[PDB]
Amino acid sequence: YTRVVWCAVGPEEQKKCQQWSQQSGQNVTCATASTTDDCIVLVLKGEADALNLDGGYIYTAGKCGLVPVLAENRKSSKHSSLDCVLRPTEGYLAVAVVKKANEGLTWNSLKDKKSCHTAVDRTAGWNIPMGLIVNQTGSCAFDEFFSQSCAPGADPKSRLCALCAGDDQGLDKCVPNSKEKYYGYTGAFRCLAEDVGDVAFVKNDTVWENTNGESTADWAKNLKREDFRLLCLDGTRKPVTEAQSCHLAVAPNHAVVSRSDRAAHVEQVLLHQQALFGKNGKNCPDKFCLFKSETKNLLFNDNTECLAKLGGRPTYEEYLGTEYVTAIANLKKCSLEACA
Ligand SMILES: *[C@@H]1O[C@H](CO)[C@@H](O[C@@H]2O[C@H](CO)[C@@H](O[C@@H]3O[C@H](CO)[C@@H](O[C@H]4O[C@H](CO)[C@@H](O[C@H]5O[C@H](CO)[C@@H](O[C@H]6O[C@H](CO)[C@@H](O)[C@H](O)[C@@H]6O)[C@H](O)[C@@H]5O)[C@H](O)[C@@H]4O)[C@H](O)[C@@H]3O)[C@H](O)[C@H]2NC(C)=O)[C@H](O)[C@H]1NC(C)=O
Ligand SMILES: *[C@@H]1O[C@H](CO)[C@@H](O[C@@H]2O[C@H](CO)[C@@H](O[C@@H]3O[C@H](CO)[C@@H](O)[C@H](O)[C@@H]3O)[C@H](O)[C@H]2NC(C)=O)[C@H](O)[C@H]1NC(C)=O
Ligand SMILES: CC(=O)N[C@@H]1[C@@H](O)[C@@H](O)[C@@H](CO)O[C@@H]1O
Ligand SMILES: *[C@@H]1O[C@H](CO)[C@@H](O)[C@H](O)[C@H]1NC(C)=O
Ligand SMILES: [Fe+3]
Ligand SMILES: [Zn+2]
Ligand SMILES: [Zn+2]
Repeated sequence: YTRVVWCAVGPEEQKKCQQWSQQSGQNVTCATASTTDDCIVLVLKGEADALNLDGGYIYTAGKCGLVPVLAENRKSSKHSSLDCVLRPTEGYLAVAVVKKANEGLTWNSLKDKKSCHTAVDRTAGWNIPMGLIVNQTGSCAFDEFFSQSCAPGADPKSRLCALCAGDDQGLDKCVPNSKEKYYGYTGAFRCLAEDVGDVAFVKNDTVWENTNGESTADWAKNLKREDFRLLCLDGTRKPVTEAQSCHLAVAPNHAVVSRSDRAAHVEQVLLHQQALFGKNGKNCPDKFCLFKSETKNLLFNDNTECLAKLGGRPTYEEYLGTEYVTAIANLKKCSLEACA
């Protein structure tokens, strides 16, 4: 009853969810699907209760009647006076990142180059950059803009999946879950780091989290921030320290969604779960930490300080905001469970 079924996307999230389930005494239980879209369907059917989603997917889920419950809140400079759960959510910066050594590559010469994207339909990895490119181009032919890409979730035989690598064994190429090597913020930044693509569309935090010894992962151990540049919309290149003046847009934080008839119960349980496994929780370091997964951002982003209450009980449109909703609608003109 007072029990919540979480939806995990792919086998690595399933394994983390199982740990959470065991440690929560079954107050939380786990359903698994191969894609975020299938998880959303499980939630609509009432077979799962909730999962945490990028804004691009909140748009999808929202049209189907799901609602934002709590949002990821990361640590912050300003607003210091308030407690994390009650503090405003600032948003993250979507950026386009390249290697400094790839000189003369700018926003204006991106045509025909190779790209790395978090997943189709996600905010920084897809909706923002492709929305911008469609506008500037006057063509819905976004699948012919880059020569090759890894954009998990697109046709595996198309050039949008040509750079994706699949898992250990080459299986699951381009699936939009963490089995795909280049999936997600981390995967797309790795796609750039290994020089598979020329540009990665990720968020500001990703670059900092995987450079200068922050990550210890073999592929990122030796990465230095100075070897990277951000592409600015004015045709200029800047160091990654200048993200506030060189981003594509500001994105709404990832958030937990659920069926509206279950929102109150999901909120209640999660607030308690984070008191136990959260950043300064009774058991976090010692037994289980909800917001850690070795840089893999499983279930939640690793840089999450807490899940925060929303305030103004926003609808999904209010939560995403007018600027972003219009961007998506316009991009969606280019290309149930089709709820609206
Ligand atoms: C773009 O995104 C970046 C990445 O998030 C934003 O940078 C963060 O901004 C916030 C607020 O502006 C900074 O606030 C700090 O929060 C820190 C915790 O992350 C606190 O700093 C302590 O702990 C850090 C993490 O453990 C640690 O990292 C930083 O410092 C050293 C050297 O400078 C390096 O890493 C060390 O820590 C790791 C932990 O695993 C460890 O493995 C290493 O051996 C080091 O010990 C790293 O390079 C980084 O610079 C600090 O050492 C420090 O001990 C601090 O209390 C403060 O509240 C936050 O630190 C920034 N994050 C990082 C990682 O740099 C940036 O603001 C965004 N830009 C825009 C425009 O939005
Ligand atoms: C790609 O271009 C399209 C087409 O212009 C962009 O959509 C347009 O964006 C602006 C800014 O959000 C919208 O104007 C705003 O709308 C409200 C009411 O219309 C107004 O009060 C605001 O102050 C502002 O003027 C505009 O409506 C919208 N146009 C259409 C036809 O929907 C889109 O945002 C661009 N994509 C990206 C990623 O930049
Ligand atoms: C004041 C207020 O409600 N601000 C909200 C903020 O909390 C966050 O939900 C954001 C989502 O992108 O939308 C608004 O800015
Ligand atoms: C399980 O849920 C009940 C009801 O809130 C609570 O008393 C208990 O603390 C929960 N246990 C854990 C470990 O989450
Ligand atoms: Fe995102
Ligand atoms: Zn801006
Ligand atoms: Zn409202």
